[PDB]
Amino acid sequence: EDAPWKKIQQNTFTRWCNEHLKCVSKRIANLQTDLSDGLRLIALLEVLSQKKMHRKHNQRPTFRQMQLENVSVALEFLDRESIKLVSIDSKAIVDGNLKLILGLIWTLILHYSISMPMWAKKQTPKQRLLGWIQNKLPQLPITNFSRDWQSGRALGALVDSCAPGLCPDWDSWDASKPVTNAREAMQQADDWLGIPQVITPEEIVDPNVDEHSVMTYLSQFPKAKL
Repeated sequence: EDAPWKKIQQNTFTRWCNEHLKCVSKRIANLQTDLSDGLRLIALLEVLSQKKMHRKHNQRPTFRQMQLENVSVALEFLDRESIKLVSIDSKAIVDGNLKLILGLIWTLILHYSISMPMWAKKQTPKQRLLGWIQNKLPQLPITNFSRDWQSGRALGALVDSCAPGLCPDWDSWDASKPVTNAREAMQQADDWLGIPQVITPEEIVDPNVDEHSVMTYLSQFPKAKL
């Protein structure tokens, strides 16, 4: 983690998180520290499930035993809801294990933002979303969530697919201007489709952008049932 690209998933997951907590008045500044007492994790779970937790929690969790109980309430909720998790336990969150915490948020995005608004038992959520984009853009070979998006042009194309007239000249856009294109597209999706910029233009056309960051951004397109 010298290289500035390794930070993209973290940036993007965190903006994803804030987007869902912005109306219950919380925000994360640092995912490694700001979920450790369990309170913001609970705020997030409640907004995404549109439910309330099954039992009470420690509203003022001054010491670690209380923070572990809080986190164990988020985690049981998730068992209760049938969201399987990747090697997650309470101490992982309270102790600030960043790789496990990034993985938890990904499990959430994958479930709430991709798997749940798409209804295909033998169809993976990566596959559902791939298929949704391919259906909006039948004239583009769309096979991945990285290199296909690097020029900015598939973005123009998807946004215009969704609201024709927003990026009508996408196919004449200069692929040597990947940031300019990305920004033009993603602003038009911001302004006219409601799609927030949880990944930045610079980040989305980065040579080493990870697919999970890009899926996070794109998954907002059909959860907004376009």
